[PDB]
Amino acid sequence: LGGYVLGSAMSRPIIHFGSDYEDRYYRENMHRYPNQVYYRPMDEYSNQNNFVHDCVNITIKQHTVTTTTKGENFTETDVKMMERVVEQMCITQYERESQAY
Amino acid sequence: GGYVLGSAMSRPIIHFGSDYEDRYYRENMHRYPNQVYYRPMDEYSNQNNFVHDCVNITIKQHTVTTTTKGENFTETDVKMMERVVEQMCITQYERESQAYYQ
Repeated sequence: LGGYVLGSAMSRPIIHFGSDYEDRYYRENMHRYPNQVYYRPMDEYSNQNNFVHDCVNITIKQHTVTTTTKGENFTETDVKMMERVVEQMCITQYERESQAY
Repeated sequence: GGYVLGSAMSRPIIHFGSDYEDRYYRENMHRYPNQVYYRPMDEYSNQNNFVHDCVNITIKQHTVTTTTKGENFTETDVKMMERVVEQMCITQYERESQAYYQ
């Protein structure tokens, strides 16, 4: 890791993405993204730009490697889709499991 | 728990009604299971008793599987959260430097 401290938990950004997909995808999924950041404490060579380039790439990478059950990453809109899919599969398993017998 | 996992089905092309759901599914569909756990027919199971049970577990068995965050994110989250985190880091620079010059 190194000299990078973890920024204290902050308010999540309001973003106006181009499309309705993103705007809504992001509405449903922001709880999945990091609420706080990993940055390098200020000194004399700290240009906003170097500071953010780092922070963005550490924060993300560290978020990437965190472990979690597949479920805590599931929205309502996922459950609707999953149980649609997994239904019609059992359905296939069914006729099959009785086609014989 | 007595059930047995069958073999891998084809994940289907499902046209939901809306644009958001169709676009979503196309990108996320590889995230939901492709083979199912079921209680093989001794006798007593009618469709419902079966499919609703088969569904019941498969998901509750999926849910609890441990993965990683990065492993779950699609092309979109990747590109979407970098944009999220850029803003959040900009706010940290202004918090950070603000105090740095007192």
